[PDB]
Amino acid sequence: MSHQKIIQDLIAWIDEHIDQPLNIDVVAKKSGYSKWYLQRMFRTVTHQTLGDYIRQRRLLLAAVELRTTERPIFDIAMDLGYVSQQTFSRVFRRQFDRTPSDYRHRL
Amino acid sequence: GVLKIVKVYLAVKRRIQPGDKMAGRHGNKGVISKINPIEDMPYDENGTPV
Amino acid sequence: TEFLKPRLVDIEQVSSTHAKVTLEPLERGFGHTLGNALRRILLSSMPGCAVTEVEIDGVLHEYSTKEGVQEDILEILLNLKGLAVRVQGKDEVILTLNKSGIGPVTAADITHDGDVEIVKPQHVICHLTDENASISMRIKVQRGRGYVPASTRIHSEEDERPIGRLLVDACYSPVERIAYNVEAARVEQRTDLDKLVIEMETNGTIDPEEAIRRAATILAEQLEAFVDLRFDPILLRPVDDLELTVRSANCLKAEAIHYIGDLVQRTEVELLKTPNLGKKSLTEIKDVLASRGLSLGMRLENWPPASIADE
Amino acid sequence: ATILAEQLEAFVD
Amino acid sequence: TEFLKPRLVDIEQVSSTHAKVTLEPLERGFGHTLGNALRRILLSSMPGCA
Amino acid sequence: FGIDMNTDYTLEEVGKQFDTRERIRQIEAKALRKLRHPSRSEVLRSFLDD
Amino acid sequence: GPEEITADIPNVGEAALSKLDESGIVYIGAEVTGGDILVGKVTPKGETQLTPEEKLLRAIFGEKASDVKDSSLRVPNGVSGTVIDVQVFTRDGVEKDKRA
Repeated sequence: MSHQKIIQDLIAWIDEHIDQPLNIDVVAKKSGYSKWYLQRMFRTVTHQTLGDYIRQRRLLLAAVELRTTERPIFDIAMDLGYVSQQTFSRVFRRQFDRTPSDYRHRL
Repeated sequence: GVLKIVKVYLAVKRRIQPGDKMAGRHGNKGVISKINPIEDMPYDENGTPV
Repeated sequence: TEFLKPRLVDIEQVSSTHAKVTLEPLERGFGHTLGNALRRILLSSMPGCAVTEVEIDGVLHEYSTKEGVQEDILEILLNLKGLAVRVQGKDEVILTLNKSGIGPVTAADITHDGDVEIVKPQHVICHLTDENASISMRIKVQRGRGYVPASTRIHSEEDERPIGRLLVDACYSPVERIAYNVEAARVEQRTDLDKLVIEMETNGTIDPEEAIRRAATILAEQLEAFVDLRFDPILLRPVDDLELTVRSANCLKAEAIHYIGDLVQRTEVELLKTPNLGKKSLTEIKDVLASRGLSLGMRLENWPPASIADE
Repeated sequence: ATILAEQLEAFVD
Repeated sequence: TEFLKPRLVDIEQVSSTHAKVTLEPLERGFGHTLGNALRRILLSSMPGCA
Repeated sequence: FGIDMNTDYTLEEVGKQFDTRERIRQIEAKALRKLRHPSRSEVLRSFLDD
Repeated sequence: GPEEITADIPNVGEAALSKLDESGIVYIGAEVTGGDILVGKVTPKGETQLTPEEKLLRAIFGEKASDVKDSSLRVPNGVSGTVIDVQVFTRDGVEKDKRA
């Protein structure tokens, strides 16, 4: 069909299983086309990239998950997609402009 | 050793069940064996049961 | 054959409380047969309107006191159990009763409606000796049968009530006393016939024919055993309004499935082998089949309605 | 049963 | 009116004339009444020859 | 956590063996997730009514 | 630690907490059934560890621990009726509570 609907059928798909440790190969699986083409076909519909929105959606959940759980900050990193909490605060403080522990406690 | 003691009376009303003890007034003991609907009890020629 | 039909002949009342009714004629030896039968029906099983629920101001539990009255409250609850009322059409009534002034408490002082028939106007309930104290009660009257002793209902119906609804035991019997006598019916060709004398002693609220009549409706129904005998809402929908796993509704319409009847036949070997679904999708595809109780590939009766819906 | 049922026809109607 | 209606449960017909017939359940105080109906109306009223 | 053993190691106690101290606890986070996602916790939520 | 009486009781649903006051004493005139509560009494649980099956199980759903162990009075079973009178005994010097 038309490719603008197909990406709008794929925009929700990543956003619906945000809890999983999902990678790009499962995303190109639903595409039915190649992995490089979905890097272009998502860009040529959304005017917004895919390979950063996979991280941004888990940062959109980091607006919620760091506001909901009193569980330690070292644990929340891998379900966002990083093997290091140090890398988690590496991509937090550039984006949401704080240390992430001050995101939980300042209400 | 006590701090405070709350003490509550509650009241229960107990009905006849098959197996309360019963007696006359000469010492004949008794256990109530069955409660019976009014139909098949004996009754007299005028129409009262017993 | 030598059959004969018994006809209801006379109804005569001694008082309004006490009445007799003859039945004529029964056949040979049938006197005790129908007499002892009808005695066992009228003792237990006639409908009557009794008092089941009392509720009254200034009362926190049953065994308290109340100022200005002679009796105690469970003597009161023992007293109005013998108060008789006739209800005509309503399945359930609510009365009202307010009173003050020094003197005895009647029953006719209640503000009864046009359809509410009290019987005994001199049945004393309470003794108000101080005019400053008043009585203020509401009496829930029902209609039922048997001897439900007010406790098995609250062991069964646990809809939570506040404090103050005082329960009292129902005596649904309208009948208190019944006997029969067997006399000899004269018809000048059949001198073996026997006429019946059936006594009834009761309160009001009884038509003396209906008690005999509704008893005959009981035996008429309880003898049939000896003469006669010896769509699911989410199944008519597409995948789009299934409200399932997060990434299943937007993707199941991508593989020609826009009904749930179209979904309950689709295979577990090749739907997941065309790369447009996920691995967490088949498990809740299975929930639409398992929680409803179907199998894989089961062809169904008539799935498509007039509306075929997709975007 | 037809003996008892026919014996009680006159009270139901 | 909260009566009941049973169904004929079993006829273990042993011979052409010997059989037990069971019937349950009823509202209480009728098994005597149906029986004491059928005890007398059957044994003392039925046509036949001799 | 000591199931089916008798030694109860800490972060430094297997991290001197395997190769890691920053990824030891962190891999339990998806061992949390699909387990705390109620697809397997049917045998685990039942015991938390204690 | 000192015990006390309050209706905030652990491991209780809405049904047993249906008919109490703020202070865990039944209203004068409620109905009762064996298996329910009259006094809400709680004790300081002494900190004892357990066999470590529950310990990771505490770490799965985030089980909040309690220093609040139930030792309240419950109605003896087979007994079902109405409560008609209460009264409260309290020392002199301790602050007299709400129901006091």
